[PDB]
Amino acid sequence: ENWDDVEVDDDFTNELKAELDRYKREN
Amino acid sequence: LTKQIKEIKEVIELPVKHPELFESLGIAQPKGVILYGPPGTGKTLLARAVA
Amino acid sequence: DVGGLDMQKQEIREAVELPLVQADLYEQIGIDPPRGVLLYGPPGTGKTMLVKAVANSTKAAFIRVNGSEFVHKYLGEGPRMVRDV
Amino acid sequence: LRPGRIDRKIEFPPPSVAARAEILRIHSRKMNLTRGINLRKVAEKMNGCSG
Amino acid sequence: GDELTRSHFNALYDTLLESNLCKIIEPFECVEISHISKIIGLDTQQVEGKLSQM
Amino acid sequence: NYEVSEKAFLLTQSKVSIEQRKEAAEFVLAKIKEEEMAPYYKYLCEEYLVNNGQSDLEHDEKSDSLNEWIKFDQELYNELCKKNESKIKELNEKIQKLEEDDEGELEQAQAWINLGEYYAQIGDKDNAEKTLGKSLSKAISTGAKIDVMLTIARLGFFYNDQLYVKEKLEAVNSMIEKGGDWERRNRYKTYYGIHCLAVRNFKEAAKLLVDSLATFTSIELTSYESIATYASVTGLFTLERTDLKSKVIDSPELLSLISTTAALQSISSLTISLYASDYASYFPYLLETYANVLIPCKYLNRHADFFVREMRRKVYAQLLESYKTLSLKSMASAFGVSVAFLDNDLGKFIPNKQLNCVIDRVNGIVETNRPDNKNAQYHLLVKQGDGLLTKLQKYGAAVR
Repeated sequence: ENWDDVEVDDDFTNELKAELDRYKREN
Repeated sequence: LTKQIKEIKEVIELPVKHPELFESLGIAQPKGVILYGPPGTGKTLLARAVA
Repeated sequence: DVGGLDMQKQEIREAVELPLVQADLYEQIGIDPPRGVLLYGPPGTGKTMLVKAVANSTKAAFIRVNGSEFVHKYLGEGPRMVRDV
Repeated sequence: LRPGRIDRKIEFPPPSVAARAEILRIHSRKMNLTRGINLRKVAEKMNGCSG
Repeated sequence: GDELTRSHFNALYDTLLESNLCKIIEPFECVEISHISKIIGLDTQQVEGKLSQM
Repeated sequence: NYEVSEKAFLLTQSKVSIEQRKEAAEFVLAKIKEEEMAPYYKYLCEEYLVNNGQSDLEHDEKSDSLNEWIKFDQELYNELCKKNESKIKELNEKIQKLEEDDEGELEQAQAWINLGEYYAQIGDKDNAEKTLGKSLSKAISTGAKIDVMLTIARLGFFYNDQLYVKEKLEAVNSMIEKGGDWERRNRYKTYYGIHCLAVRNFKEAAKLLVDSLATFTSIELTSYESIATYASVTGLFTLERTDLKSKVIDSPELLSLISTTAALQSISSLTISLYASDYASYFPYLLETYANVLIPCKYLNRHADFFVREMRRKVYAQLLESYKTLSLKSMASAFGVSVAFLDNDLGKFIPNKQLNCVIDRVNGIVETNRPDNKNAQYHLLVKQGDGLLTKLQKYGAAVR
C-alpha cells in the first residue's frame, strides 16, 4: 500500500472522457 | 468394483472389525475367499484395501 | 549403423536420454520415469550396439559391469563390489 | 470346491464400458490433465481392455 | 506459386527487414534516421515504425 | 449455490450501463429463492451499508435501481425454513443409524461429506465448519482430506477470507508428498490465484491463471469464461512483451474466446494496442474495459483505478525507449493526446520515481533519462538492508 491505497487516486474520472472532446473537434 | 466391494466387506472385513457379531450369531467365520475372472484383474488393489 | 529399431530406439531415448537432459518434464507432466530398464527378446538380436549408440550420443558418464563379474574369489567382496558401482 | 474351506466364491466380471468410466477418471489419471476430453467416449474406443 | 509456402515469405518480409537493420547498424550508434531510409529505400514513417519495434 | 457471491455485489457500485442493474436485481431474487439458503437473503441489507448507489430502499430513497427492494422479510424466510428443517430430519435419521452400526470408514466419512455440502446450502457457516472436524478423523486417504479443503474454500469465498482459507489451502496441497495430482495442483492454480487478487499480488497470479491447462471448470464456483477474463489482468504486469505475444496473443486458449464473446474487449483490444505501442487506439479501449470488466467483477473494482495506473505507466515506458528528444506538440498531434491532459498524466509518476523523464517547457520538448543506473540499484538495497537490520536489532533485544 505504498503511495497507492493511502491517497487512492481521486482523478482521471470525468477528465478521461473529456479528452475525446478536443480529439473530435480540433482534428 | 463397488458392487464387489460390498460383498467382500460384509464377508472379510466385517467380522474382523467386529468379532462379536458371529459370536452372538453362533456361526463361524469363513476361512478362505477366492475370486475368478478374465486375465488382467485389478483385484490386487482389492486385497490391499482390506488391510 | 543399426536400422529398423527406430520404433524401439525411440522409447529408449525417452527413458534414458530424455531424463538425463530435462528433469522438469516429468515433474510438470507428472509421470514417473522408469529407473530400471530390462531388454527382452531372443539372445543375439537387439542390445549389443544399441547401448553403445545411446552412450555415444549422450556423451556422459557410462558404467558397464558384466553380470557374471560381480562374484569375487573372496566371500564378503561380492556385496561391496555391487555398492561401489 | 467342497464347503468347509472356502465358503464364498465371487465371480469377477470383465470391465464394461460403464465400468471403465470410473476407472478412466481414477486409475488412468495420476497427473494433471484437461477435462475437455470425454470419459465415456474413450471407454468405448477400448475393446476388451481389462484393469 | 505454392500457397502453402507463400505464407512463409510474408513472414520473412518483416523478419529479413529486421535483419536488414543489423547490417545498417554495423557502425554502432550515431547514425541518421533519414540516412537509414535512403539505404533501405522505404518511407520514413515505415522505417521509424520498424526501428522502435526491435 | 452458483458463483458464490457475485450478483449480490453487482448492485454495489455501477457507474454506467444502467440496464445491468435490472438483470443483477432479478438474479439475486431468483437463485436465492430457488436455493435452500435462508440467511443469505437477509445479508442483502448488511452488505450495502455505507455505500454509494445502494439498492436497498428502507430509509434511503436515493436508490437508482429499477428493483429497489432487497430487504429481508418473513414471507420468503418461512418458505425456506420449511424445506431446510424437513431435509435435516431425514439426514440426521439415516446417519444416526450408521453411527451406532460403525461398519467401515467409508460410510462414516461419506455421511459427513453430504452434510458438508448440505450445511452450506442451508445457510450454516460456523455449523458447517464443525462438520469438517468430524470428517477429518473419519478420513481414509489423502483424497478424503481434499474435500475438507473444498469446503473451506467454498465457505471462504462469501466473506473473502485471506487468512484461514489461504493458509489451509497450501497445507492440504502439500501434506507429505505434493505430486502432480489433479485434485491439488489444478486447484492450486485456481483457488490460490483468487486470493492473490485481494492482496494485490499480480506476480505469482500471472504464473497460474495465465499459463495453465485449457479447462479448469469448477462449475458452481467459477466458469471458464470467468477465469479467462483475469488472464489479461495479471498478464500485463509481470509478463513482458516477449510473453504477451506467446501466452496471451498467440495462445490458443484465448483465440477461441475472442471469436465467441467479443464484448470483453480485454484479451483482444488491449493486447493488440499494447503490442503495437500505438496510443491513438490504446486510449478508447481503456474506458470500455474499465466499465464492463473491472467495475462489475468483485476482485477487480476493489482495485479499479489502482489497476488502471499500472496500465498507463506501461505504455509511457515503451514509448520512452523509442526516442530521445521529441517535441510536445509533435507527440500531441501524432497519438492524438491533449497538451493539458499530458502534464497531469506524467505528474503522478515522475515525482514518485516510477519513470525517469525530462521535459523542457521552453522549447516544448521531452527528453529521455537513464532508465537503469548502478546507483539506482543500490538505493533499493539501502531500505532492504536496513529493513533486515531493524528486525535483527529489535527482535534480538526482545529475547535476552
